[PDB]
Amino acid sequence: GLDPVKRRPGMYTDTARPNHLAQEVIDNSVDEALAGHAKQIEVTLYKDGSCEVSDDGRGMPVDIHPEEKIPGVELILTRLHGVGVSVVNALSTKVELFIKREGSEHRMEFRDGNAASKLEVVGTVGKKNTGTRLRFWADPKYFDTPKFNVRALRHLLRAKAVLCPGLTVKLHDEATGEQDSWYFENGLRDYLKGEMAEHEMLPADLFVGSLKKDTEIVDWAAGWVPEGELVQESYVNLIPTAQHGTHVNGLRSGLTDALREFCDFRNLLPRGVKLAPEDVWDRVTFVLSLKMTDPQFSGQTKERLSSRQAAGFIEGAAHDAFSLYLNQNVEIGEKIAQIAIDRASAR
Ligand SMILES: CO[C@@H]1[C@@H](OC(N)=O)[C@@H](O)[C@H](Oc2ccc3c(O)c(NC(=O)c4ccc(O)c(CC=C(C)C)c4)c(=O)oc3c2C)OC1(C)C
Repeated sequence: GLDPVKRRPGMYTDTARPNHLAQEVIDNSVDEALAGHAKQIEVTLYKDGSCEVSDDGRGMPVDIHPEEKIPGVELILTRLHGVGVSVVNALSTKVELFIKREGSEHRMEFRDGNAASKLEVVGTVGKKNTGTRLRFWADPKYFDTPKFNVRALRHLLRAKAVLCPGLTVKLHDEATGEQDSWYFENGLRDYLKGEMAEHEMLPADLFVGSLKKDTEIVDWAAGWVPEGELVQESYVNLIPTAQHGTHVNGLRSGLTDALREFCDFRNLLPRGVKLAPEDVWDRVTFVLSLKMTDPQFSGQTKERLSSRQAAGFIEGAAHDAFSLYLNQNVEIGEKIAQIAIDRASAR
């Protein structure tokens, strides 16, 4: 039942505004992209206060539950991250979805969380034309305001394109008429490269790496920027960790050890000078994406990754990869080392 959600909405979403509800719907479309089924996601914010999310994924199954004898889509919508789309339906005066699947376009409507129609066959489409679109009308009585924080949504949607290479994410704000489109073929590297295009850095095209250990998967892009504002973003299962944490500590620790060993072999350290992790990390710009099973968060807001396992995993990945890179790019390596050494010497 959805009654519990209606009684205490604050326990299932952020009642400040409907942004979180939109996130839930967006996440479901992103899963299709992460699974390699969707390549396009469009979000529309309407003047009537509703929000729609459309994707070209497989589309929600349009079959009937043998026991419940009702559409599988109905069970999903009638029965913070990963709370489920049912929460969106429960806190909306109306929800309308269109599903393109198996050569047909289907429609279903809900009102105040209850089915307001049957699963209707409303169109015929090509076999390859599939996807889901869900539009919801948040019930203002549950939120301080029905208005969306568009800026926060822009940042979040861009992250999806960054974290899922090849995915095109669009946003359309009907109130203003403003449109946005994000796409990053390479993912992390293209995004970081574009965000730092105004400053000179080492490597010029960044230092990239990745490692998969059957459950743990890490991806990163980093560079040293002598002058300029640094971009520093980390994620765990697509969840942004504003306070970074154990995964970032691993990256930092691993790049530091590689650089220190490099300075040792090349004998670049001035008399009595030793590199401290802060010397190496001070001018670093990066984007880090970790994927692990059941991550644990710490901090007064759970915006920091606490999983100790993640530290050792990434440290080993960054250590081995950066050592390899430095040893095959000596000049670039010595310039990076010098940036860190200049800090150490300046102390
Ligand atoms: C809110 O629905 C979300 C989806 O939302 C979006 N935007 O696509 C998406 O996040 C994901 O969608 C899935 C998740 C799993 C399968 C999946 O396992 C499929 N393969 C099947 O063989 C299948 C075919 C019919 C059927 O009733 C079921 C069981 C239904 C499930 C597991 C939801 C599975 C399939 O064709 O489509 C799938 C789809 C579209 O999971 C949902 C349904 C909770």
